[PDB]
Amino acid sequence: QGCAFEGESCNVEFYPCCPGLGLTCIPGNPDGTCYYL
Repeated sequence: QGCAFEGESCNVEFYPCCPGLGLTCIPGNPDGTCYYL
């Protein structure tokens, strides 16, 4: 649990972006968009 794709809205409190790939939720608080680093 806690895997979001690019362009999707993820929360940095329980359901963050997808790890291992390199995504980042912007702003993320409470939730942001998962962008590739």
